[PDB]
Amino acid sequence: HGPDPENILPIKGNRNLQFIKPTITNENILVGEYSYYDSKRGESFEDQVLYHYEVIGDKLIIGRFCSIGPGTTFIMNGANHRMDGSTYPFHLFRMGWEKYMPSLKDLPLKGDIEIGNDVWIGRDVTIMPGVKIGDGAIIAAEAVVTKNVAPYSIVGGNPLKFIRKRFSDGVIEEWLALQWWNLDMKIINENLPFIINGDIEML
Amino acid sequence: HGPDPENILPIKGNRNLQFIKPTITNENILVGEYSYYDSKRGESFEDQVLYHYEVIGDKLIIGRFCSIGPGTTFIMNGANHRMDGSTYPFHLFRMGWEKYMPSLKDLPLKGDIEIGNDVWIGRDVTIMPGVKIGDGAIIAAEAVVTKNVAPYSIVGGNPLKFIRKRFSDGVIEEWLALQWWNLDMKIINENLPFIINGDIEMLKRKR
Amino acid sequence: HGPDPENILPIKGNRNLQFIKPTITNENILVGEYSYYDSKRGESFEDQVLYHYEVIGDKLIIGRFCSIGPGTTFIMNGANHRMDGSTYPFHLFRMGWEKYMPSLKDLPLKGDIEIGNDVWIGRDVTIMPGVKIGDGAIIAAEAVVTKNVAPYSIVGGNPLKFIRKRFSDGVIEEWLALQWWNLDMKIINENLPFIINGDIEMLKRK
Ligand SMILES: C=CC[C@@H]1/C=C/C(=O)NC/C=C/C(C)=C/[C@@H](O)C[C@@H](F)Cc2nc(co2)C(=O)N2CCC[C@@H]2C(=O)O[C@@H]1C(C)C
Ligand SMILES: C=CC[C@@H]1/C=C/C(=O)NC/C=C/C(C)=C/[C@@H](O)C[C@@H](F)Cc2nc(co2)C(=O)N2CCC[C@@H]2C(=O)O[C@@H]1C(C)C
Ligand SMILES: C=CC[C@@H]1/C=C/C(=O)NC/C=C/C(C)=C/[C@@H](O)C[C@@H](F)Cc2nc(co2)C(=O)N2CCC[C@@H]2C(=O)O[C@@H]1C(C)C
Ligand SMILES: [Cl-]
Ligand SMILES: [Cl-]
Ligand SMILES: [Cl-]
Ligand SMILES: [Cl-]
Ligand SMILES: [Mg+2]
Repeated sequence: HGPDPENILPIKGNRNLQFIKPTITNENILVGEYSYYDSKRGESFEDQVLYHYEVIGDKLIIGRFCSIGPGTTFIMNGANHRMDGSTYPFHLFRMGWEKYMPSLKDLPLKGDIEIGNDVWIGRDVTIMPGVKIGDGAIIAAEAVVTKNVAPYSIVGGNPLKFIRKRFSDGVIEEWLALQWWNLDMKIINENLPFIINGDIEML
Repeated sequence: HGPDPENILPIKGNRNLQFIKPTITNENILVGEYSYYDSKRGESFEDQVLYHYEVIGDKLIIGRFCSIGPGTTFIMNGANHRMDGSTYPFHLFRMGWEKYMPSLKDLPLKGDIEIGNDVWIGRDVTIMPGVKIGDGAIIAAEAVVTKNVAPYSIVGGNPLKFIRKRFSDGVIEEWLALQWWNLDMKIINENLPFIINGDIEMLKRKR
Repeated sequence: HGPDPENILPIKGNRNLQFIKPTITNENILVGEYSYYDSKRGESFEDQVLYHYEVIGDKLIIGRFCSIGPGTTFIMNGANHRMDGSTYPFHLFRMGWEKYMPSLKDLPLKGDIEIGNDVWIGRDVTIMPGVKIGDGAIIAAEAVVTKNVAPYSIVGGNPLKFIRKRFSDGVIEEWLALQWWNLDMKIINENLPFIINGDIEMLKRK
């Protein structure tokens, strides 16, 4: 009962909104069930993952029941130039320069992009490398995620600046202990009214 | 005398700059005459009004003699998820979930977008829901209008941050008292030199 | 030895990255050699220079060995309305309104855009009119360059906000004194290892 997490186009007539997990073809992208991307021009979610080279080996991770707004892009670590001296990538143009190859140790690598569950990412959000976003958080439109985002907090702007927390410090502990996105689907369905309207305490 | 406010493409040869009023087909959009949109790629002004659902009933109201720059978008209220608990729009995917439908009282609805007259909205500006922007203001390119914008003030950034007021308080009080955009068109042409070169005192003398 | 600065597509198979200098067909668009533009869908670098009217005469000047990222745009001075009174460009619509034409002394003109050498401009950067950006600087992706950028400083945001200086003051003084981008090309290849890894003690020595 509920849509098929493995069905790419779960909304009839709607060719723009896609469940991400079934469309992932490149490795190192790990997107949980039911998370979706609402595309501007109907293009694939993978087209929004930028500068993702297999040699650098970083991953992009997203949990379940995330909504990702149209135009959101993910700047993977391969985008960063070397910074010890000249940023110019001489080795790319070869003809004698190909022998000046940086290695992983020579680059400002920053780790994985880790986004939790039930995250609402707005429209045209740009996500910088190595960033961690917590569960239940809300990124505003046009945001540029430049620091980590705490669970169940609202953020937005460029550079990212904190706005507020969604619930009292105690109530957030409740959602994080609940972890409904992991509960058995037969159980999630029995409780969706409360997951949706926020009355968590009824469980 | 002057161009036709009702002519979609008022510049010869130009196919991107459009007078908005005559193009409006969909409801809950009220743009005043002579306001125009400079398109990036020929896209219509309405193409730039996003998440506008007739079921939510919010409106986009723009005044007269406004210049809305290429790529500007208007995030209407339908864009906001419910925020009591999970922000995930379960009901959209149906298959039993379609009964978990929110009501208007359940959503974070913030009211209309109200834009004044003689407003210069820059290129690639995102306007958030429920925002008011006063007469004669100037929105910098690439801005994200997140709070109200006072009349005859320059603003820009993401989030929106205040830069400066265009004229002194006493001078802004006069332009708003004047309201040159509402005068009969026979009178706007008679004073167009002074409307253009900022001479509120000369207009005062002729009023 | 090294690629041809005059070859439009210097990377085999790649059809998006282009050396800018050989792809300029208009005057007052001075980009130094080896500077390149990595395009989103194959658009040219000039396509990204907006509101550039020859009647206004401002120029866009970019140095050498610069990396201008996909989607960057350069707002030239023609973009600014007149701000004495109504910002509405009546004259454009003609039919009696063309007689109300502004002059150059009537517009908020701010001068050329001057970008230095070895500058890393990130992806989707907007550059406002009249701005200067110093040598070796790094502009973060999605930035809106609204004020000048000092040499060898990292900046980003909207509006632009200062992050940090790449090296100590004494070290930046040296790179600017050095000016490795202006040296003869026979010498740049001889020191490329140290230009790349910033062995300034070795560079001064040589
Ligand atoms: C272990 C370190 C990987 C190492 C290169 C590192 C390096 O120089 N990284 C700095 C990044 C520079 C960027 C993103 C520059 C943009 O301004 C233009 C490019 F986007 C154009 C373009 N990139 C590619 C092809 O075309 C391209 O293939 N790459 C870009 C970085 C990763 C990859 C590459 O050359 O990896 C090498 C592999 C093969 C040993
Ligand atoms: C009285 C409240 C109206 C109520 C539901 C409102 C509601 O759930 N609003 C939250 C907004 C969610 C958004 C913007 C989610 C994006 O991540 C993806 C969507 F954009 C994709 C998409 N939207 C639609 C079709 O496809 C779509 O039809 N709608 C989106 C909001 C309005 C409308 C809708 O479901 O209205 C209902 C009517 C019909 C009973
Ligand atoms: C010595 C001063 C030059 C003078 C007028 C300058 C002037 O009024 N500048 C203010 C800028 C207004 C802008 C950028 C308005 C946007 O909202 C829509 C336009 F982009 C649409 C559009 N522009 C054009 C054609 O279509 C267009 O031809 N121009 C725009 C500014 C330069 C140029 C122009 O009118 O130059 C005149 C010459 C020819 C006598
Ligand atoms: Cl790329
Ligand atoms: Cl993009
Ligand atoms: Cl939409
Ligand atoms: Cl233009
Ligand atoms: Mg900011």
